[PDB]
Amino acid sequence: SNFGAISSVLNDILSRLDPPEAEVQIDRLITGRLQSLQTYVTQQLIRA
Amino acid sequence: EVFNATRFASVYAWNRKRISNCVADYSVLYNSASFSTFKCYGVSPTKL
Amino acid sequence: LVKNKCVNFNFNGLTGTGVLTESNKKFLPFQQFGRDIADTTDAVRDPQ
Amino acid sequence: KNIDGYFKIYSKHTPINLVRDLPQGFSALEPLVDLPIGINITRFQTLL
Ligand SMILES: *[C@@H]1O[C@H](CO)[C@@H](O)[C@H](O)[C@H]1NC(C)=O
Repeated sequence: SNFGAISSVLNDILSRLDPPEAEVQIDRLITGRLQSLQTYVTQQLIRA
Repeated sequence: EVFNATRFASVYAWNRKRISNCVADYSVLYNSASFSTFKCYGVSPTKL
Repeated sequence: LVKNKCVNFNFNGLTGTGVLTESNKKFLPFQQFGRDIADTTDAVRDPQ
Repeated sequence: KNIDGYFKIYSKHTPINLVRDLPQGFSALEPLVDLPIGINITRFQTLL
């Protein structure tokens, strides 16, 4: 998932983009992919 | 030939020219640098 | 093309770092990549 | 079909015995031709 970011793959956001782009883009990935863990983690804890 | 062409068509026409089965460097486009605004959107013209 | 030894690589701009092998997988002719679930790049095809 | 200036064609050259109508049965259709032309089509007619 793109989490609104302009690509799925990090490299292709890395490569293509200027850091002041990449930064603001790479956040959306991170903040998304991060939050995906906390979901996945919590599910474990609750399940476990 | 894309730049050094003679007349460029008016705006309500234009030519989408395939450049293919070939190698295209971008320095000679980029680093020639008489180009007023070379403004990339996704890519960073070094990365090309 | 180094094989079965961990290499960085780029194939046609599609990059990563992998351990390249040879494969039983049979493309259909027109194809280029493979994948698997994650937006993995699983198999490729030697471009040359 | 024509997708944004491309064009596609898929195929089977495949045997049947029935006079009147389709053998009811499933077949996938892998592409033969791919043409990123740029033409549009609103209508058509076969030939004989
Ligand atoms: C690379 O050269 C080989 C000949 O050794 C040829 O078979 C192959 O088609 C070439 N690559 C491409 C992409 O055409």
